[PDB]
Amino acid sequence: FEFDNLAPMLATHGTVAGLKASQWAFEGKWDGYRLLVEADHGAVRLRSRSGRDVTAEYPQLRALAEDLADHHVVLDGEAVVLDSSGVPSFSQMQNRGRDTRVEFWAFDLLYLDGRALLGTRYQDRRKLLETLANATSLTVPELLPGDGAQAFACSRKHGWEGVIAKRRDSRYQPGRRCASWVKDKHWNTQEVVIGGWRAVGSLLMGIPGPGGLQFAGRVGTGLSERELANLKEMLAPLHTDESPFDVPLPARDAKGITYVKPALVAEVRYSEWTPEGRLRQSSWRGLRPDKKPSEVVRE
Ligand SMILES: [Cl-]
Ligand SMILES: [Cl-]
Ligand SMILES: [Mg+2]
Ligand SMILES: [Zn+2]
Ligand SMILES: [Zn+2]
Repeated sequence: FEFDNLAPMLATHGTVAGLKASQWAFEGKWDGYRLLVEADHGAVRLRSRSGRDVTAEYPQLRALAEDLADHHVVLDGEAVVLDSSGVPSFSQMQNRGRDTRVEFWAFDLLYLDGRALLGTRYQDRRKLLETLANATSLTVPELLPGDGAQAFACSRKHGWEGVIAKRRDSRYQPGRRCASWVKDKHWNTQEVVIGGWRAVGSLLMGIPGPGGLQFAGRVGTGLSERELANLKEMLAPLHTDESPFDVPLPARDAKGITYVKPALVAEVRYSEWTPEGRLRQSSWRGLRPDKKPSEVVRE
């Protein structure tokens, strides 16, 4: 066990709805600096996610190590600066001053009082982490209740960005992006090509593929009836005689359609993908004129 050999375990981008609590623990996903912390009987050493020794950058985490002075521990967690709603924030961290309060939100325990825990399964490491949290002033955010969807909704209600789901049977793999950690944000972003519009109520999105655009759904949230009229104006120069989609559109979506040349990229916000390659809960984030349809890719 060499603390200066350790690098953070990493999460796989994915979906948590459908995951079962009996197999997965659900943690809130926050923005901040990932930190490995050694608190050795009062002394503190800190490593950034890239392995730099950042001990001197956080003098205030000395108090943490003193509070944990009965123990020698290695902790994984997130250094965080909260906004006024109490939610960790990236720009608050970026704009940090000498006096701004930085909290350390712990979410793994890698070593405890002589015992190394990399080979120990999450369920068990987590139980020990809680014990520390209950006996000292270490901040250990709580797990989210329920199965995937419920946990996701809880996270949302906290104002949090998303969930990291971790397999209860899983070991800690330093430096590795692992399928046993899945990270999922409430809101995501995707570039799309506009293939048409529909009665104006909405726009038709697609992803370039073999034989044309793969249909991605429709978008007309994030905008009003005035803005819709504008898009109709802007897009007229681009009417076409070929459908840009690889395959006939579904009937609902085909009713009252005007195809345009697949020339324009938009950015859209959305929740998740559907099994048939559609984007749920789309909202408009604007055309992106300098972007190329040919480099639009499912991100
Ligand atoms: Cl990650
Ligand atoms: Cl942007
Ligand atoms: Mg060494
Ligand atoms: Zn984030
Ligand atoms: Zn963007």
